[PDB]
Amino acid sequence: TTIVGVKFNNGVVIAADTRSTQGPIVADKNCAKLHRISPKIWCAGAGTAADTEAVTQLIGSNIELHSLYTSREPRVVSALQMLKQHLFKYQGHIGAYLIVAGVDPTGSHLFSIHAHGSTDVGYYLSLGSGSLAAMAVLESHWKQDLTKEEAIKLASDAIQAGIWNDLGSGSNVDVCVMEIGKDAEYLRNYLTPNVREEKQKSYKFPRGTTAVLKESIVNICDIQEE
Amino acid sequence: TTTLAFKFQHGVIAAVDSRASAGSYISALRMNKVIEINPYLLGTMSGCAADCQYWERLLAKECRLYYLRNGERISVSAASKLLSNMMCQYRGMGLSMGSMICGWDKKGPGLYYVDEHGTRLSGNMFSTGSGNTYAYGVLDSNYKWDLSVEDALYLGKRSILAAAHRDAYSGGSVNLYHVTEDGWIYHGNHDVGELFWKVKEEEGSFNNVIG
Amino acid sequence: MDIILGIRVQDSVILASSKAVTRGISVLKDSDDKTRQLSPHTLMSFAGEAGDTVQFAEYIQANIQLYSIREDYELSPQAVSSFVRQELAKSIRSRRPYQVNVLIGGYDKKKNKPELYQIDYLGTKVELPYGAHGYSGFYTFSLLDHHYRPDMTTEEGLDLLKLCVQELEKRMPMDFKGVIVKIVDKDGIRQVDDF
Amino acid sequence: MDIILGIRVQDSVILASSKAVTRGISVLKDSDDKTRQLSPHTLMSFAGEAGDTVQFAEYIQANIQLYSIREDYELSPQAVSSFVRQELAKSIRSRRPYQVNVLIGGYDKKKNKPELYQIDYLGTKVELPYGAHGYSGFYTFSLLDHHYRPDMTTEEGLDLLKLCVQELEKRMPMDFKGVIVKIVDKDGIRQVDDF
Amino acid sequence: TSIMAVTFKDGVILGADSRTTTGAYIANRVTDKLTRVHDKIWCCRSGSAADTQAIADIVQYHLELYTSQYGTPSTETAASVFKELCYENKDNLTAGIIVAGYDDKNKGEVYTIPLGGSVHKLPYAIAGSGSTFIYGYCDKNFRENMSKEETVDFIKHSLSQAIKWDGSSGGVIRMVVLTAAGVERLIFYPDEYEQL
Amino acid sequence: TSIMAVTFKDGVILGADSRTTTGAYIANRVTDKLTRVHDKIWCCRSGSAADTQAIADIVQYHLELYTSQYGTPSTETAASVFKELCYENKDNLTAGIIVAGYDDKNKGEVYTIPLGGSVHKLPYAIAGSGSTFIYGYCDKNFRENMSKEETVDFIKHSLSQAIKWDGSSGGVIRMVVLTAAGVERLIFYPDEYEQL
Amino acid sequence: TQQPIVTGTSVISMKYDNGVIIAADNLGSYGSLLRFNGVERLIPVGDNTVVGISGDISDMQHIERLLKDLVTENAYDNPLADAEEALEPSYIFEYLATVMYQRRSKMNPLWNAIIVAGVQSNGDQFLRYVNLLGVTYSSPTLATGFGAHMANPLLRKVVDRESDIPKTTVQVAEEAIVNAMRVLYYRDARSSRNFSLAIIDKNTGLTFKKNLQVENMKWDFAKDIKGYGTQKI
Amino acid sequence: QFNPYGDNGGTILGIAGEDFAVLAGDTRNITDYSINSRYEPKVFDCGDNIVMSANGFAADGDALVKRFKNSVKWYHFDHNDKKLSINSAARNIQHLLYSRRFFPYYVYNIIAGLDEDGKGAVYSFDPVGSYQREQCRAGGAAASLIMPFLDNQVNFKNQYEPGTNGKVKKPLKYLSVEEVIKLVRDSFTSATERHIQVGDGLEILIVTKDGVRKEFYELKRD
Amino acid sequence: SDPSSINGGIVVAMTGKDCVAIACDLRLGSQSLGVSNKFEKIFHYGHVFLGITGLATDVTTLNEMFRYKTNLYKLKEERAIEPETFTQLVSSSLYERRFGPYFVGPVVAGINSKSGKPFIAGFDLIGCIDEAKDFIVSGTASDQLFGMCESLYEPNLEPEDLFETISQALLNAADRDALSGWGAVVYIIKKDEVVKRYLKMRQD
Ligand SMILES: *[C@@](C)(CO)[C@](*)(O)[C@H](Cc1ccccc1)NC(=O)[C@H](Cc1c[nH]c2ccccc12)NC(=O)[C@@H](C)NC(=O)CN1CCOCC1
Ligand SMILES: [Mg+2]
Ligand SMILES: [Mg+2]
Ligand SMILES: [Mg+2]
Ligand SMILES: [Mg+2]
Repeated sequence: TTIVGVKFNNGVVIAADTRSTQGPIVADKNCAKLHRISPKIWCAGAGTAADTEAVTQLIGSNIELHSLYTSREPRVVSALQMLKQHLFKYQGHIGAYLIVAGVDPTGSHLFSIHAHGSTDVGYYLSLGSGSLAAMAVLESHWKQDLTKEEAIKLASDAIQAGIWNDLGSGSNVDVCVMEIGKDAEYLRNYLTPNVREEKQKSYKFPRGTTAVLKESIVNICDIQEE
Repeated sequence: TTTLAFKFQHGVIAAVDSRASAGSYISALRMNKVIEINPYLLGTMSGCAADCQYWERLLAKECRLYYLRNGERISVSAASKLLSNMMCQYRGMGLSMGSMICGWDKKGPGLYYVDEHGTRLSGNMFSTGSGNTYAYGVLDSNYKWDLSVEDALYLGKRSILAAAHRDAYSGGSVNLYHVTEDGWIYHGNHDVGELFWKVKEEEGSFNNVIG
Repeated sequence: MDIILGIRVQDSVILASSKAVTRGISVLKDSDDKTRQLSPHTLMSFAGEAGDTVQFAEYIQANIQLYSIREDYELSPQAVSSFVRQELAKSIRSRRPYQVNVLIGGYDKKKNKPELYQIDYLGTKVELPYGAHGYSGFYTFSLLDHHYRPDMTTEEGLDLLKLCVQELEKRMPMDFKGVIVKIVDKDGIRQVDDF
Repeated sequence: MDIILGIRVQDSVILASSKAVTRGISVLKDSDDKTRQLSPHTLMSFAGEAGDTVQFAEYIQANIQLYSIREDYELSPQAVSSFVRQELAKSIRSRRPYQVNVLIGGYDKKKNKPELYQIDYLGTKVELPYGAHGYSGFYTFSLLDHHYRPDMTTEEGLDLLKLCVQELEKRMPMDFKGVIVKIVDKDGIRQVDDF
Repeated sequence: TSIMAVTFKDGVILGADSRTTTGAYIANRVTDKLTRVHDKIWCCRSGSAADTQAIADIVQYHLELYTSQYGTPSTETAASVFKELCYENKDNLTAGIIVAGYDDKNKGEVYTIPLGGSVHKLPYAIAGSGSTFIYGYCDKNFRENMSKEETVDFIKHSLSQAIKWDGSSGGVIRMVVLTAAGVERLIFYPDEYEQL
Repeated sequence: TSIMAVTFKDGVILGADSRTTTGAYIANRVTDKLTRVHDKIWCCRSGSAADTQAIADIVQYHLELYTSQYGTPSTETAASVFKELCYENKDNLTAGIIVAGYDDKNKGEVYTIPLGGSVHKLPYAIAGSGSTFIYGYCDKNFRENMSKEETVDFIKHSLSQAIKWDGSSGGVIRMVVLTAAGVERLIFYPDEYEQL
Repeated sequence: TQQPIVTGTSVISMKYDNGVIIAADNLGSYGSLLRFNGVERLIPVGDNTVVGISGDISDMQHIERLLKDLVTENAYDNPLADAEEALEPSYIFEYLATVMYQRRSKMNPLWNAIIVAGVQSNGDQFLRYVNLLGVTYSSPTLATGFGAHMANPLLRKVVDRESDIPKTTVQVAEEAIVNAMRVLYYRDARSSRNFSLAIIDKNTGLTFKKNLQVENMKWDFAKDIKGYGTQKI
Repeated sequence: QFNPYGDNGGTILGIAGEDFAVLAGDTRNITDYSINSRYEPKVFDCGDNIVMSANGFAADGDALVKRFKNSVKWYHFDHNDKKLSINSAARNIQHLLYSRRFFPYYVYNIIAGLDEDGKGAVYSFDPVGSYQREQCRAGGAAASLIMPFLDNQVNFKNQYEPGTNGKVKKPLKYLSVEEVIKLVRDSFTSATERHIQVGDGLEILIVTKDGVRKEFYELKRD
Repeated sequence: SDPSSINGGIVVAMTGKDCVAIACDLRLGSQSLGVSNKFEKIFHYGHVFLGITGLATDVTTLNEMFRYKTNLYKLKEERAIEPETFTQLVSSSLYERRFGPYFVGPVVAGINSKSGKPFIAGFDLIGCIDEAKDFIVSGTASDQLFGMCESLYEPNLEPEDLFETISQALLNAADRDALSGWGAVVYIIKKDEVVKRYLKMRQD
């Protein structure tokens, strides 16, 4: 995984690659690492894929119920606190490393959170196996008072660094922009720099090529009338 | 692997499978697990492919030198012992090699089992490898000294098939050999996929399997 | 314990089980019956760690017998085998699992068919024409693959079983002191006293 | 390998040795002769780790045969046993020791007495009326303690040996495939072909 | 990590570096290791970030609840709550905490709580991996009843050396001044403190 | 152990504590860790006493033989012989040695040879378990071209703190002054240095 | 078999149109202790090669001496030692690579990662890596340790492939190297502000720059960062 | 503890034609999750119309190739500039590998060329020296991905002739060089997609009676 | 020892044009020993198909468990469960055993009865969903299947063409795995007809 988070003038942006691995094998070439906790609070996850989803959905569920109870829009600090206390309780056995970002009535926020329950504040952050490749880009090009368009560029450039230079990262770039006073825009496959070239040959077989022993109709319908 | 070899009235049969493994991955479908040391000597292979090839090809070097010095073909007893003595020098060093030395000499047909420990056993029938237990079942119930060459070739062929079926690390193909006093005779490469279905129909066996 | 075999023929199921019991370096008994009747037409043989085998078998027996009395009805071999599998699958994730492998031979009176189920200690169930646990299959399955037909008589099943035991007695290092053979058919369960 | 027994009677030494050889889970051979003639009136049986046994035995055989040719004279059983012990005591502190236990049965033509020596892989030598290696003694020594006399005939020695093998066959878990018996007396070495 | 707390005439000052490492990688170079548990009771954290954050959050909860019932808690009381957590959960924690606060009655006080869960009240305290390199400097240069400007210079020079020698320490020097006047945050960048 | 060597205007001074421990037991409280390998080339030893003694004895042999053939060896040459032993036998040694000597041409020179067998020429050097506590103090207080009396005070104060904080260090402070004038041995007892 | 004691961190390098650049900081670490602050880890061999070394410093000093002795030995009975038969970067590299692989094969390695940077007789750029395992590879950009993870990504934005080398000037390449060294100072816990840089050009020869410092650093944004989540003051 | 071995990734592929042979390999060199080089040649022309590639641990692979190239040189010196046949080279390599039976060259080795009858030949080795002549062989990181594809598309395994329904197999018609290169490129394109260590570039060496020819193709760089 | 490779087995699923396909081998073993050639690893709950690889006791256990849960779903909802919903149920059920997991590699396949859209999904043993457009693989020959599927697959295949592609992907992957084979089954699924074919393969 490569994931990043970048703050800007009137909000915050997060981004991620789309590769998932089973050791050296690529299980999914277009994975979705940008998760929704609430409408305007999104998180990106690295580490154990099931843990990042499960913990994200759990806190997102409890945040929705909290928002309903309090008649207020959810805050990023609430998601942060609920996440770290949950992760801390399991002493790092839930391998979820997340970048949490969002906008709320308090303003725009950006946090990182580790599997053991430690949280961190920043203007720019990166997590995952390609975090060093991405952070090199962020440290080179980040500045104070970024615009929305500059921040999306910086974010996707940071993810690309991971894609090209880290073997654990690849395929496409996902982005989510959370600006104050606006709906959050989720840009699935914002970049597509790794399309497979046409194959030299078609491997469509002649019908009847495969040897068969028995055929039978499978009854999927329910028990019938009459 | 599965290998077998047995003495009988008209010489000795030697049959082997052809599979090679790298854990669960089948690295080779068609490997030669027999070595033609000379026109009257064969060598089966089981264990580390590298060890089996190196040491039995080195055995062939030493058997050829015997012929040049003494002007006479080496015995099966002496050949098997040279090999077992090689194993005893690298005793404990981690070699993995189980082999049968099949041949015909002055005493008639000869068959010796040799392994990495330096063991050397004379006998009428042997079977080595991960699938040897399956092969022994067929051999023990059907073996006779009074076998015809045609029936004997089939027995060794059928015994490997039995093992190839049940043993996960045995299969691919069957290689047959028949050793006579005029020398050994290769009796072909038999794909197990095709052989299984053929045997099932003709013999009526493997009723449990659907085909 | 060591060797348990099973074979399903035309009209019956035949279970063969070793007689030996060993403590340390000494064979304590050479006439042990590694089986329990679960119901009049269902027999279960077993093999595994010392103590666990009998405790598990008797626990299953008590549950099936309780069911029989409650409903005044015999459970099908399939139903019994599923109950046993669940108990083992439940057991494998326990604090201390029961280390027992079983063969369940039964005659289904409804379908008029013999049935053989092989279940290992993990709860891995398979219906088979012939089966075995441990190393027993390594020696015997090649013979069974060759000689087995589904239309075999009980007498032919016993002869094929003798050939399997003879092969085991030739190629196994361990002396298992012969086998007790039992037949399960429409008339119930009986023991072959000469084998 | 597994079981090797020895008994010294009035006018001979009798050595019994198992016939089984096992690789992995399979018994490769059931007619193996675990013995070597060192000289016309001296026999050595052996048991231990695979390969080492035969290599050691044949190495000893070659040395004694070399001595016989050089001096045109047969070494006494006592002298041979001492040579063997030294080779094993030398071996135990080597880089890779030879893991072999032996029984040396011989007839001393000078003293006109049979002699049995038991030597383990450490080089522990003892002269005995009857001996064994490994677990064999655990089962058999109680019978030998009870039934053994020093004035026994060769036929009585064989009958007491049959009783020892029968006890082993009853109480040992391992099937050793019977024994090859050999007798050492004034006339030399001979094998009992029916046992 | 390099952390310290020093008492002086008008109150107390906490100081810390800003580096957080995951091995040799600097995960965060602008960390805030000075954390507030009450208006004028702060702590410096060392050890496991997860553990020290979890603790400080719990302590902040206890002192918020204390204040609601019994009024403003003492610095000694805050140190006791830290201790009670660190001591009773010593088998599952790796936390080295310095507690510092200002009362009007007791003025500036400093408590250190090392790994075991013991408590030690001191004039000044140092902790973290980088503290080892400045035991000699701090002992020689510390005086009681220093001025604010003297104390800031003392902390600045001390942490400057800790950062210089310790790889686990670095970044900026953060400070928090606790007096009757209020709470003042300070920051000193590399170009300032490196040339000392 | 706490050892150091410092160059100054007129030459070089070596300094060391006198404590030798076997765990927490003080096997020797009046050890001489300043050892002579040549007339005006001395070394400070840290690590395994057996190893550092064996090495220094061999070096003394090499330099005695060097002198017989090629005349007075340089301090750099002595450090090279130490290095060659420490580097080539690094798998079987635990020796941290500071080499210090005086020439008329090169004046006072200091070479440190840590665990690996690397060599580092320095203005001053510190080593031993107690050195960790005075990295900050020594860096702040060291100046080049100090006077003899200033340098003695610098070493005295430095080792005083190392002894104060390190349990493995203690006893008396021994010093050796290497100048054109000759070789002067100094000694300072606890009652003197503890009150600094 | 050993363990490294006093260590040197990343060495970074890249090719440009007329030559190569190589750089490395001047630190000798003793675990987490930043023990030695004046260590040169770039070692010139003649006027056409620079060897940059990371890892164990005692082993570095050993290699430094092998190279010094290599120059001495090449001059023996060689009238063209300062001309046609002078040492080439490819000669020096293969020597080291032979030594490194032999040492690992005796299970007594030189615990280093080495980059040999230089310019050949025919003006061709030379840049190749070798480590304690005897593993060798070449690329337009090369870096050791942390530099591999952080510097290469930045340097590959300038020279992503072979065809980008003629398009890259020395001013652009030096700028990229210097920026990379700054990034490593931000993010490598075993790095230092002070570093050395060497340029080997086919026209202007060897330029060796010492006592360089990382400058134009961004820290001001730290003042706004407060707490680890919920803290406002 | 010091670990003398490492894994530099990569994948190689050898296919034997009727009168030609190809040996292909990706140009990516890696350690763990980092890329060392996007173009580091792995397949070499060793002389005498033989091509070779040692995949696995690069240091051991470079040493073996270097030794074999040297073995060819000394074969000419010692035997009157005689051409080293592919079968003789294979046997020579077995002995080079078994030299280190107790400290192996951690590489999967393949060589390709022409036999003495002019037909295409590929030989495959394991790290300790077992070798064998084959028609088709993939070695390295993505060997398990590619080999099944080659069993299907080169030896027509599990393929039968329509209408017969499993009774008659697909006949084993030979493949042209142009057809083989398509299978090679598709193999590496597919392997690059699902294996993280494979990519960057593909270098193919084709061997005919005319000599050794090279072809290079780009691959995905992620 | 490794629970995911004791019994062996493989499952693969593919999408086509208005159709899906799912296939499995029939082997069940105890490491090297082959025990059964009739151990089907594909189950269906209404029109949703589930293939499970890994430890056979957990395969059997999970089938019985999802049969249980889908039968109750249907009684309460008064309709059959859909693939997208079932996928989430599998994920939920697996993650509730996060620290004592079922050693399995499930694969969902089916067509939404309302939208008509083909659907496949795969999971790890702990519940992470892999919703792919093209294909999903699972088992001891997963590496082999990835290579075959990635090279043979092309989008928008017709049912009778998709059959050949998935069959050859499975067959040739299984022939390079010692722990897979001994027969094979392929399900071809359309919106209102499902065909099941047993393949002829080598029995070694
Ligand atoms: C069964 C298949 C049991 O695995 C046989 O014994 C077989 C024997 C054999 C195979 C080929 C030639 C001669 C004899 N054994 C193997 O194939 C053997 C099994 C194996 C694997 N690691 C082992 C370690 C110790 C003992 C046995 C081991 N496999 C191999 O030797 C592997 C490593 N060799 C190859 O795969 C070699 N070939 C790969 C394809 O390219 C040509 C070389
Ligand atoms: Mg098989
Ligand atoms: Mg004894
Ligand atoms: Mg002290
Ligand atoms: Mg990449």
